[PDB]
Amino acid sequence: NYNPEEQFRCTIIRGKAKNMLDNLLPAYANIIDDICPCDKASFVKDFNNRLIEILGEETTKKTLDNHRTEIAGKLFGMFYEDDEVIFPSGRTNKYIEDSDQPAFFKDICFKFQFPNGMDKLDKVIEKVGAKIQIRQFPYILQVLLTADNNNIQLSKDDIAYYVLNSLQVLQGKIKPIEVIEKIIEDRSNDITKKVRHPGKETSYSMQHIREQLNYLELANLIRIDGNLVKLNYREAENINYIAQFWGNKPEFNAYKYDFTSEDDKKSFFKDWQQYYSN
DNA sequence: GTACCCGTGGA
DNA sequence: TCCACGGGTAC
Repeated sequence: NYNPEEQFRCTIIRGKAKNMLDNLLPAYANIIDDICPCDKASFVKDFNNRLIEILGEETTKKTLDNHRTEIAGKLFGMFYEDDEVIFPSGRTNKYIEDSDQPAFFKDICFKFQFPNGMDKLDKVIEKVGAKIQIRQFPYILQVLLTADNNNIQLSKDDIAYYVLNSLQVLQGKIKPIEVIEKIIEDRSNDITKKVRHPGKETSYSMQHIREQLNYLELANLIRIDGNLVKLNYREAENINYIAQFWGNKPEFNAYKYDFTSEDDKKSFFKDWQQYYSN
């Protein structure tokens, strides 16, 4: 009954800090911790002017704004806003104190879900319209554990097509054992699947899938060896704990908000930030 | 008519 | 075949 042919492009925010993460992530945190608490007006100027010193003088304001709202704001959840006052988030405060970067992204993986409050309301509607609800990273880990238990190795393409771009999987309809069995079957029929969209480049189809795996790698839970995806068994204790929630519905219920309203539409993005950043 | 979305291109 | 600037787009 599990049919991977039903595909759905479910994206996360495009990354901007993978290359120089060891500088940018401390930069993000230290900038936020220093200038906050403060109103939104002061935050915009103070953040960008301090950040421009790291990214460069030739950096456009739009790029600086994008770093602030997409990465430090939404994807990493390093701050939040309450009554026009921007505070450093709980994840930032912990990172400031222990400097634990794997635990920073381990927390990101444990709480990341579909749908979420990172997307525009436009894309959120399509997420909720397709009855999408999943904790993908617990699911990814459980799939990897099941793969090893069946003596097979998964690639990035296997993860892409059969999990992170599979509609039924993203709806929480499919058990990981069903996915693995389907993969073993396709291989016996000499079938290799890939995520590709006609008239689009690899970035459109794969960048958000690769980068999702990147953060799982930064959490030190897996390793990307060429084209293969392997668990870090030195962190097996954390792998098994997180993997438990593969069949658990998202802890943040995005199916209780009316997006025809503006009361819920405003609280939706506020409540997500509270859940994700704290 | 901002703010994530994503085309584009260096690497 | 990553990865991120900054224009593209719909709140």
